[PDB]
Amino acid sequence: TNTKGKRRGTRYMFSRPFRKHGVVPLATYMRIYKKGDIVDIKGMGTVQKGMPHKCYHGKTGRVYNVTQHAVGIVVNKQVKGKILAKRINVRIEHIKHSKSRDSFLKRVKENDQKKKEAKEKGTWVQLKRQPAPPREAHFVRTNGKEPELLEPIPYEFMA
Amino acid sequence: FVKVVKNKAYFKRYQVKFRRRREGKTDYYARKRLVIQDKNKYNTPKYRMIVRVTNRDIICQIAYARIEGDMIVCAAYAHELPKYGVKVGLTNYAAAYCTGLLLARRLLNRFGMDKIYEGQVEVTGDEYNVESIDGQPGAFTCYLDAGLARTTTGNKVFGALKGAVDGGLSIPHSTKRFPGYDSESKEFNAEVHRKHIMGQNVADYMRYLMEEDEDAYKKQFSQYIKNNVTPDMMEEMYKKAHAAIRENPVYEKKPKREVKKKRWNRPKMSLAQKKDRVAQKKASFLRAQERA
Amino acid sequence: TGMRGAFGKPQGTVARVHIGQVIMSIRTKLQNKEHVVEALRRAKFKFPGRQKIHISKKWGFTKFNADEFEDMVAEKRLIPDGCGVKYIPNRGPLDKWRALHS
Amino acid sequence: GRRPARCYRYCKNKPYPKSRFCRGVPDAKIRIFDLGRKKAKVDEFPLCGHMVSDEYEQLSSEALEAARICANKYMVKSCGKDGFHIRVRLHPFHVIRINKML
Amino acid sequence: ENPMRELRIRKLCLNICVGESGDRLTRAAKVLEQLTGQTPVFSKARYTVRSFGIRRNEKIAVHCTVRGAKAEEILEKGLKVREYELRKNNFSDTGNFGFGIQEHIDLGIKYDPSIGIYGLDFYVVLGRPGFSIADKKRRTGCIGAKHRISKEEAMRWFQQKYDGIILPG
RNA sequence: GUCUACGGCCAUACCACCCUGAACGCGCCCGAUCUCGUCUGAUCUCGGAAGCUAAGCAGGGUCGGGCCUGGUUAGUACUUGGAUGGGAGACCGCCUGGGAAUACCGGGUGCUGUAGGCUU
RNA sequence: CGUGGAGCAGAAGGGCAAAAGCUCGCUUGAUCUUGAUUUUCAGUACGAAUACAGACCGUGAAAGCGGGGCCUCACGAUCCU
RNA sequence: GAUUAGAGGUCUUGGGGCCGAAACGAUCUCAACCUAUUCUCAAACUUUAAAUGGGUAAGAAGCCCGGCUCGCUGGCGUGAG
Repeated sequence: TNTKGKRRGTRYMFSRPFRKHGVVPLATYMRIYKKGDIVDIKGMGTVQKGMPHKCYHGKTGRVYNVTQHAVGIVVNKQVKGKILAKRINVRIEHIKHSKSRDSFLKRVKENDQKKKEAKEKGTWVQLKRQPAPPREAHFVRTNGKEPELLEPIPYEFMA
Repeated sequence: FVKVVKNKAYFKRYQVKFRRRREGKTDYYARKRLVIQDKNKYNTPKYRMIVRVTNRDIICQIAYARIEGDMIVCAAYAHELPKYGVKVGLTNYAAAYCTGLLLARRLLNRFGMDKIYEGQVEVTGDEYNVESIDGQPGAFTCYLDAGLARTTTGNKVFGALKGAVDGGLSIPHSTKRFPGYDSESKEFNAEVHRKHIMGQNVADYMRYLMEEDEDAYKKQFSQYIKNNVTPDMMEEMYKKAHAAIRENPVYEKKPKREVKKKRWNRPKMSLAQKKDRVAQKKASFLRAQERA
Repeated sequence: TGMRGAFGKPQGTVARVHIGQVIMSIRTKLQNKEHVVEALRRAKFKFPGRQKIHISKKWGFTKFNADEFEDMVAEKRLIPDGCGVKYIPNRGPLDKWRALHS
Repeated sequence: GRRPARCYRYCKNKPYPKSRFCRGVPDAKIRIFDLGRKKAKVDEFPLCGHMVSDEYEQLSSEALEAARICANKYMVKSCGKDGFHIRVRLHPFHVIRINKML
Repeated sequence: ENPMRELRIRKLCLNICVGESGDRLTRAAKVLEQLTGQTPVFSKARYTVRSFGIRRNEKIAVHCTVRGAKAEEILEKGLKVREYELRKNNFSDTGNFGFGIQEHIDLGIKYDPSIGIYGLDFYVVLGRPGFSIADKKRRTGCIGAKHRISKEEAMRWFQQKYDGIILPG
């Protein structure tokens, strides 16, 4: 019902989960963020200075500015049917890395190593990620018994 | 009548403080603001000059911040001074100063910064500034790391500071707490500071006991006689220690003896042992009760 | 009232049932099998709609089941205390009381 | 004042409590939920007779009172005065509004 | 055995709650000063109770704490009044006991009309070496679980040391 | 084996109680002239090193509570999608896919980076 | 004994336990000056807020923190004076 | 936060007591206050916690190399170009 309010409906969102109401563990401060690696935005509550707005709680986008102790972030805000590439500032206590890209980078390293090894052996293996194919034709050994007879349970009443 | 608070509910809703913050050895409010560097530089370490003084020893360390642990750049304790001739004096302000000097010159030598960047043996009221470059050393600044928060005018946590700076570390500090200043005088003379650095006050305490009560003197200063200490050398052995420290502040660590391999404590109990011990404790005493 | 801001105010107080709820449990001596349902069937005529009646497979208002309950009591894992019976697991620190007399 | 439970039968709203925000609710007509020899030990009455509701609806406290009395009179008639323990196991907490019209 | 566990004096807390505000407490503080020999301090009120004649911050009581040799000095000097006698209930749940006394002249000060008739309390806290471990700053824990004292374990010290006996009541 | 300083995870690390102690390692502990601050050298601070491991601390014990992790709870509750499926309604069955949480019964009870000792 | 059961100017929600509460000590960063961004949306302004930069400063040993209130409300165009 | 019920036990009071004197005394007791349980709840409660949901990535704007510039950051380095 209500309209504009900088934090509406964030009673549970910014809430420092269900036991960790303590001070900020320092590793989140001590992590190294650089220009152009994919962070993601999850707002804390204890910081009290520099929160992303609740529209950006969960979205994730590139990082392009690095201040003393707060980074700028480019994220895609949904609005009426256009999609905006908006830029914000966030104190570094609300951001964290996102394994989404890091896993891709690891599999890039294995792809390139495999390509080099194909150079060495002359054989063209299949490079990454053929999707999940249907099952193969296999023999199920039944030595041990004849299969169990399975039969419906008659009704009973447990109120 | 009686209401309890340590119940299943209260434990279920408990919240455990940090390890250090819980056993009471660290303040994180200080640490967070003290040992992180701005994200503009991303990896320029923020060296800390840890100082911590026990009831039997003084420890100066140079560390910094890493995602896993805290890399100790260097360490120097106050119980090793017999290498340099400081026998008695373990948590004296003079001992702290000498330990700080040891750490400073040790660090500069490890970096090859000892042929330059000498402080001074004698009194001072200041640090020593230098000029900074790339590729070759220009300076070395480590931010002080005191105790939890406690300091008043004249503490050895400042004594180690004075030792380090007189050894040649650029450290942000305006000296309004070293022994040698009083809040009402508002101007420090630093001659009293040299007196504390060389322990001349300790010498006066010795003399005060000497001409008051030999019994009380010995009962306060026993090991001093056993070392055969004189108040006369207590202002010069320190100086020659200040020479020896800058003569060679590099550590020469020791061997290790073979292991007796068997003891500190009580290896934990096996599962079957823990599962049949209750069986015995029930059944055996049970058959005894039924004997009765 | 005139709908210009209509919103009711408290009146009466009801309870919400669920398919499979238990609106009334009567406990008595087994001899009263045909008094229990005979009487209880009247409530079917005071409540709205239809409510199946039923005879429990349990000893009483206990969590438990058919009368192996009393065997378990003999084993002392169930302690008769109050309108219900108190459960006892084999956990707990009384590994000397269970010795002295279980 | 009739307002027969026809109107307020179906469950149709977010469950109100007697809350800090709804004040002055009329007290549920039914108040005491245990009748008969309710001090009995468990070993006495080995029979529990239930009653399950087969419709998703609302039951009115007034109705609960009438039902409990009607089911207690008969079973006093048959079993006696210390022969049972009738325990209503349902509680009216969901209040309902009434919009007075001019 | 060994001085490991020996009970020893921890503190003696003495105070006066004059229940007014003017010169009365000003003279009471003087009485405590003459007795102990060190300047005492004052406690105001926390709440307001018109029923007793106090308001928030009402400057009510004068108190002080004593440690070391003077503790036994004053303890015995007062206990001569009761000539070494207390009661069971006077030993609290942590072996620290109390008793109040009505006047001040049998504590060796002459009746001074410039002052009045003042009475003062006496609450003694016993202890062992190694209770201060729970008031430190460098690192802090408990006093342990079996390193403590209780009512009977303070009665032992009272009966042995000052010979005072205890009346069932 | 294990301790010391700084830590990262911040309960498999907490709490309770009993037992055990591989230096002077931490610490208790003895004093207050110097520095400092309190009503109290209790705290803080300083100077010490006679005894002490009684305590903290470390390790262990607990048919311990707690906590973490498994089962049973259950393919139940629940729901994306479908119908000219039933029911007067309240609700409900089915096709298709997803799929929980108590009660209850198991197991576990700190790991570890860094710089520094010792084998009492 | 004491896991926030209290206090944080006020509604409620969030947040806090060597603090963001309580007591002291010192002080005016409640100041001067461009641009950027968030907040409502036409992605106009006002309001409010975010993070940097250039000056003068404050406190603290210092690391740092501070450009109003612990965060979410507490306020205003052309013309004219 | 609301709420039924029994129990097991001392305590703070009360009904009338008694003792004979106050006794909540042994008898009580009735409540209260605990301690284990017990029946039913929450749009403005919550330890748990789905289905359908919202973001990002799934390679040349990439990866590996080599050398300069930087009035910035400063052990030596960093990062940025």
